[PDB]
Amino acid sequence: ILPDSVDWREKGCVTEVKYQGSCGACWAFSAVGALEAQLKLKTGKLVSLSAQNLVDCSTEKYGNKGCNGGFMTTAFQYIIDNKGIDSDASYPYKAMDQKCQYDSKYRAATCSKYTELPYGREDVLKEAVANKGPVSVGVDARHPSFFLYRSGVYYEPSCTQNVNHGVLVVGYGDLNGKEYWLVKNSWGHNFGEEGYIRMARNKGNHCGIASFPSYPEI
Ligand SMILES: *C(#N)C1([N]C(=O)[C]([C][Si]([C])([C])[C])[N]C(=O)N2[C][C]O[C][C]2)[C][C]S(=O)(=O)[C][C]1
Repeated sequence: ILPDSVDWREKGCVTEVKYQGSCGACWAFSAVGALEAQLKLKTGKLVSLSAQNLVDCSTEKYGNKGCNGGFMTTAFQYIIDNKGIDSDASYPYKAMDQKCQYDSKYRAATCSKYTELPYGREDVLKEAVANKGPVSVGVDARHPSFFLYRSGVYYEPSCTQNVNHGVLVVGYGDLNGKEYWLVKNSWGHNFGEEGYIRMARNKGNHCGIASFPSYPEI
């Protein structure tokens, strides 16, 4: 039995909304966001993790291209292999590709593994968000409506399952009969509902939100 609605922000596991700027680091922010929640659950401290650390270090060997794109899963594996990721405070985001400057003396979190959910199963995604924590996902944000989104439950007739933008599901619920996923974006606090966007849930894997979900564990 799963709760009808969930919002991890109420549980203190979600940091402030970040602004990626002109650097395509959505994948990095999605990844640190998921781990930030696990760090809170494990240690009791809420700490923004270094997305820059990922942009700069989880590079070619992980199939990532810094400001030109990357994967949340391989980002998680990097943290695992690297035996750590620095805090955002010690390794600030500059919205540009830099030489890897990771240092274990600034480590703020570790990762032991990650789990990729089965393709397109929103019911499995719901279970993971309710019982595990925020889940990193990819969505189709290629449409004008996404950029122009301001409030309510987002539904785009032209959306596809071909995802291109990494975000973080921090909860779910329903708005007057319209079910949705509560999504934390990395386009600053001025985008959508102060950094967040509620996307159609249980509407045939709308915009591929349940296409490639994954979450890390400490
Ligand atoms: C973000 N910001 C952009 N996207 C990505 O990083 C996506 C994330 Si997913 C589809 C959920 C794995 N990844 C890529 O675009 N990759 C291409 C390069 O190799 C790694 C994966 C940044 C790139 S973008 O401007 O094309 C869209 C937004």
